[PDB]
Amino acid sequence: FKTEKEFMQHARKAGLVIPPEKSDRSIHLACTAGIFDAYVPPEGDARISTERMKKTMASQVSIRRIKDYDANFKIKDFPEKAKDIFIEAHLCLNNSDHDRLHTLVTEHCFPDMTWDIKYKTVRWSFVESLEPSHVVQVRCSSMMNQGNVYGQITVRMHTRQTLAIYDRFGRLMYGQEDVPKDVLEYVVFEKQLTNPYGSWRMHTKIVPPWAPPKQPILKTVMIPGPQLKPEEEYEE
Amino acid sequence: GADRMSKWTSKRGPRSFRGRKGRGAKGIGFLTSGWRFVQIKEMVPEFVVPDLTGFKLKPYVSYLAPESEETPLTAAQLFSEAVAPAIEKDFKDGTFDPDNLEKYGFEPTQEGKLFQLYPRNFLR
Amino acid sequence: VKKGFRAAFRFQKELERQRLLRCPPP
Amino acid sequence: ARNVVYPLYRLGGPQLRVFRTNFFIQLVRPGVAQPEDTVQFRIPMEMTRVDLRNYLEGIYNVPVAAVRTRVQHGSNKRRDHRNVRIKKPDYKVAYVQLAHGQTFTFPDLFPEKDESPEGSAADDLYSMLEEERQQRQSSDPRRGGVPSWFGL
Amino acid sequence: GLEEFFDDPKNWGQEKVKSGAAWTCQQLRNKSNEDLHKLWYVLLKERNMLLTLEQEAKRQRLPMPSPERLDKVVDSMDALDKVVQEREDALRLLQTGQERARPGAWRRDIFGRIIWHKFKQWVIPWHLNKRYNRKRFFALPYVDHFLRLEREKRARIKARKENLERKKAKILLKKFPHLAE
Amino acid sequence: KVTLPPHYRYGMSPPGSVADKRKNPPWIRRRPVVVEPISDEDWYLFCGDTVEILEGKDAGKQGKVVQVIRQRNWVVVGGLNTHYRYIGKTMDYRGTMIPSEAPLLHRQVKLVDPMDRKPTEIEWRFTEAGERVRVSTRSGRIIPKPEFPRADGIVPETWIDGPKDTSVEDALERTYVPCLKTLQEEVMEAMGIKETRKYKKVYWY
Amino acid sequence: LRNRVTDRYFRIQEVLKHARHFRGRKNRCYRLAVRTVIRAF
Amino acid sequence: KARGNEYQPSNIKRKNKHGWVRRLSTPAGVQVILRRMLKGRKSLSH
Amino acid sequence: IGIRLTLPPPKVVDRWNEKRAMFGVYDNIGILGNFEKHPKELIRGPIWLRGWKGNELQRCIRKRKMVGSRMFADDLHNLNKRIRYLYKHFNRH
RNA sequence: GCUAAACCUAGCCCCAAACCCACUCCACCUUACUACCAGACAACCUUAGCCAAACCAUUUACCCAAAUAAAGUAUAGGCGAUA
RNA sequence: GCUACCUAAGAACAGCUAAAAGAGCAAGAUUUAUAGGUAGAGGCGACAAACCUA
RNA sequence: CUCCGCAUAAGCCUGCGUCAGAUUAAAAUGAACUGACAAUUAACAGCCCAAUAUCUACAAUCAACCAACAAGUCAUUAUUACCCUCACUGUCAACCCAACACAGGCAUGCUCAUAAGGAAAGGUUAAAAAAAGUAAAAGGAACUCGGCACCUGUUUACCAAAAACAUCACCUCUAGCAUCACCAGUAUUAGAGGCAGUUCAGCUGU
Ligand SMILES: [K+]
Ligand SMILES: [Mg+2]
Ligand SMILES: [Mg+2]
Ligand SMILES: [Mg+2]
Ligand SMILES: [Mg+2]
Ligand SMILES: [Mg+2]
Ligand SMILES: [Mg+2]
Ligand SMILES: [Mg+2]
Ligand SMILES: [Mg+2]
Ligand SMILES: [Mg+2]
Repeated sequence: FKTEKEFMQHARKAGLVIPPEKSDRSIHLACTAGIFDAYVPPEGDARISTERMKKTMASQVSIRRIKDYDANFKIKDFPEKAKDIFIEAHLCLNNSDHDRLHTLVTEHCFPDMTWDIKYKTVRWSFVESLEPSHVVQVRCSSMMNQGNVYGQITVRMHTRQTLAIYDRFGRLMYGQEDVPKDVLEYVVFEKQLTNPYGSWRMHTKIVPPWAPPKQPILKTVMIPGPQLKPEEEYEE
Repeated sequence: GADRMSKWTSKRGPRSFRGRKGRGAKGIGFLTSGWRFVQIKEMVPEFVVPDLTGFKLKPYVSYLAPESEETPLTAAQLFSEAVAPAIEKDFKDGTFDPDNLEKYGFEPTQEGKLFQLYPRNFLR
Repeated sequence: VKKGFRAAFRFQKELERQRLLRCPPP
Repeated sequence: ARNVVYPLYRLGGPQLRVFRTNFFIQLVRPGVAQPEDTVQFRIPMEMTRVDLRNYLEGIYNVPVAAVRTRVQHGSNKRRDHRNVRIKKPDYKVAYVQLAHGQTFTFPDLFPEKDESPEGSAADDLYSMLEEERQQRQSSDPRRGGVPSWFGL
Repeated sequence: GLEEFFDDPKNWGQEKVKSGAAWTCQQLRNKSNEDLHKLWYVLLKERNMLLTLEQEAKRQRLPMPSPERLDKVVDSMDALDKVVQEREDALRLLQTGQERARPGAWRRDIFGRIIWHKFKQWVIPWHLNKRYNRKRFFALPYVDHFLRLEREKRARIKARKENLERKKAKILLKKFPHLAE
Repeated sequence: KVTLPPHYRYGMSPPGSVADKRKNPPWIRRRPVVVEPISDEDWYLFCGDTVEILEGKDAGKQGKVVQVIRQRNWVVVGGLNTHYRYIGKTMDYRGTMIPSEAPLLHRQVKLVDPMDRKPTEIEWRFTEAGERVRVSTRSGRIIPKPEFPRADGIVPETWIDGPKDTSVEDALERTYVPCLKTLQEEVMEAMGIKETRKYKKVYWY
Repeated sequence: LRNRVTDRYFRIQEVLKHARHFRGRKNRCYRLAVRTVIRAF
Repeated sequence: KARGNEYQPSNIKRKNKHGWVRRLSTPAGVQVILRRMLKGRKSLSH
Repeated sequence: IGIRLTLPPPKVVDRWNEKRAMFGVYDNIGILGNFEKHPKELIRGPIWLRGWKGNELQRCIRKRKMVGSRMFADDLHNLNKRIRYLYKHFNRH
């Protein structure tokens, strides 16, 4: 049993009365689980290259909160700053520079970026930027536990990248080493506005349903059918 | 082969041993002829429980309470608060004389008292 | 644990020889 | 009271009284089926059935018809890491039968419904854990192990 | 009634039960003897209820709700005994000047050790007591050598402990040289 | 009460917790940790005080002390001197990555002056009234001891008495009239218990 | 002062290096090796 | 025909033969207790 | 087996600590101090081994003579036994 | 590649200096750790054999108040061993 | 607490010839539970110089 | 299959009840191992009794008849004193002392063949040798160290013989006496010694 309920159900069935623990100390979180207000990427945005006023107003309300904690903040500079953070973070993957990567990405992003490539070799390069990145959305969380206020900024990036992933044995499993390809990404950046040392770090990516299917993998795959016990009969 | 370390109790030994040894309960009587047990009412402890109706004190105290310094009671402090005032008044009036210590509550002996301080003859 | 340094140092040099033979440097 | 000398009684002496009894008892759920008028207690070793009847009637105003006791042996089988026996303490069990046709049933002191009403007292850590687990997706078989982070 | 052994039916199932602070000795010292006598049974019924809940929690294999309540109640009853004992102790000193409530005497035992012998109550005088006289409150010369061996055993243990403390101090200075003083 | 074995290794988890039991089982016998002895009077670090880290991954940063483990001369500074670990991980689930602080020794941490946020040294001194306060070695200023939530978890301002909590008026009220009588004698008089039988003398030996 | 040999390993290897090409336990067990090595020398 | 079954446990015999009161009954028995006390025996007697 | 796989903590001896720096001072207290004190008076140690040397038998005899009355019972018993053992050993019995 | 290997502390030893110990409550000489009945029992008296004499038969050692020296001297002793 | 002997107070023993009660076939110089006593220069022994917890 | 079984005593002390286990038996259900929880409730049994004096010749055996000898577990009164009551403890188990193939040991009541309690075979094959059992032509111990069929008591051995010891009787020896053995005895006593079936016929794997 993995779930906690099953563990505590097994614990009550074992008479292992585990008392809870109260302490002044608590786990200190530098980021959040997910996006504060998901930004649905308008369908057809890639094709191109009163509601708008209401949505823009929310960004204007949020940007004020960010300015309060840090007065010397310009939303105009962020797209260039975000582009640099995005490129540096991915470059860390090429050489497994995890300690540097931790400064550039949050603890929510870090597992997603590095877990799958632990025993793989990643070669990634930022060839070009097709159109300038612009801040599509700006949100800010309400007061949370420990007086932690977070600010999330979503940046739309349309760029030309190159990715080649090799397996544990040096054999190419995905992508092409040098062929540049066009990628449209919406990248949310988060910062702990309360923390006196918080900085803007990559948080998560937004994947719209209309997004085109990604590059096919080289190797063939077998999806196994139902493994049935002798009594059970297969049903189409 | 016998277990030396284990606690010796009335569960162990033959019938004679098991009957004689008890678990520390105080006797409330005696045995007469025919192993008849006579229970003495006075030996049985009488529980003195007060009337709790209209009683304001509760098991806990509110946390909004002024903390105070701990001053354990002493014989001197009890004398200054219970016996000193009466002697002080009599001394000013000249009525006080050593021979009459009992007037202020002094007990020359504990004999003849229901509750004797020493040797203590009463239960908690 | 036996007190002394010379034997431990000599054995360290011994282990380094094997570390070289096991993986001969380029 | 326990761990206190009892004043010796002589024929014709005063009644023995205990003003602040240090006897503490536990009402317990019977391990087996009992009659409706029977209540089971765990009491100290020194407490006699006569004490328990006076204790319940005097302090709790519970009319007691009959009281029976027994001494439960506590297992001495367990051995610690030093192979030294660990003694589960012996305790005394009392069975009290209520007078005047009164009956007792041990209450449910841990109601499953009331224990888990799903009251809202959001924990910052707990929400983050559950939330991220929902975001967690099984690896797509068709991707065949390829990292899903890269937009390319 | 029997329901006094259980908590307020509302509390049953609640994860926690908020409770106040335990009585302090100074707070109880202000109260009268009659109030302390009534408070004892107020605390006693609370203690029995908590002891009952604690056992049922084990029977149900669940954690006891707000276990610190039992610690507080035991603290208050312990404080109440101390406050009442101090009043009796002080009163005994004034009226009799006796340090202890129970008479006793310093005695030597059959093993040569010096022990404080607490007296028991008897209906007959000690010289007529068959069982009491069998006890030997003296030691014979053969005990003298064992007393010396016991004393030397004590000295060896004391010497080792003092030597160890000095050694630990030298280890401390070795790791933290600034502590030379 | 807990009967901690000698040379018990104090760690981040409190003694008696689930983690402590698995880490320090009764049979475990590890080399003792040599801790510099600091008297309770000489201890100048408390939970809630702003402190500057002098060594480690992020030296020169300032944060509040969230926990003090005296047995190890340890101060835990929230969000600083951290590494990363997974919490809630299972075989099926990778788990959630969080930042976890590592303990810092008292020497590795320095107090910061209130007027100017800079590392400073303090010496315990007495105020004119008589209170004991910490004064900085350079440009002496009183460093008010931080205000931290009580370990019991009770906030006096939000406290509301319960059905079993005695009121302030009732607890403070003084009913004790000192007199030369025991609780037994007073209670019998109050309850009108009549005992006319004399207590027969017994022998004590 | 308590003295214990700390370099016995090297003393044994002096014998064993001459017994590597021997057959069986003579090539590794010192007490067997030494006797065969002495005969070889 | 039986072997190694010399021990026929009897609590009355065990207490009477090796009991505390028996040891104290004579000076030699008292010294037995003293030796075990010196050695630190957990059980001085049966 | 039997040989440590790592180097022991490096040995750092302070040759100029106060004890070493002043070693030997006053060993000529008599020759240079009008013989008011003899160098053997500087010797610290057991009362029975100050300015005196001997083999184990002689040491045991000397210790029993000087502090035998103050010794612990078991220690004195061992010392008496040792002397008897050494007396036979050193006299070729 | 397994089995394993490796470790530095826990403490301990010898001295010095100082003459140590111990009544929370309760229980404990009866079958110890057992609340509560006419007691009566009372301690004192060469250590021995034996290391050695190559056996053994008298014979040798374990204490009595200052390191050293007088001195292994006076002296004792199958005048042998040895003391 | 084995064993030898002893002390106290117990217990057991079908049928068959059956006068006689007796290791007749299958009620005794029998067997046996409990507690106690005798101790190594010794004890105990229907005496094997045996046994006295190997 | 039953060899027992149930109960008590003694011993033992939670040692196959529930839940859980990643531990365990050949056995990843069982579990006697581990963790938690529960449990045996007095009427049975144990635990007894005021003093002082005084009383107590007549066995048991169906106790009657007929008998005995080794001569026997079973009893009061007087006067004084005494108005009180149901406490305390044992109560579980597949269990003890052993031996480590039950090798064995183990008091009493009841059941006398069970209404209670149990399972000799992990699977296969069906060599030798080995163990036990059964059957066996003709013969019937042949060939083999040796088959089978002055009283009493213990002993090694066992069908047993033999010797030893004990012992009835017998004999000598010492002792004229009481308040711890001999003995609450008294020379008709006490103690210590000595005691001098074959053959044949018949049957058997010998
Ligand atoms: K058992
Ligand atoms: Mg009962
Ligand atoms: Mg009865
Ligand atoms: Mg039963
Ligand atoms: Mg059946
Ligand atoms: Mg079978
Ligand atoms: Mg088979
Ligand atoms: Mg034939
Ligand atoms: Mg023939
Ligand atoms: Mg024939």
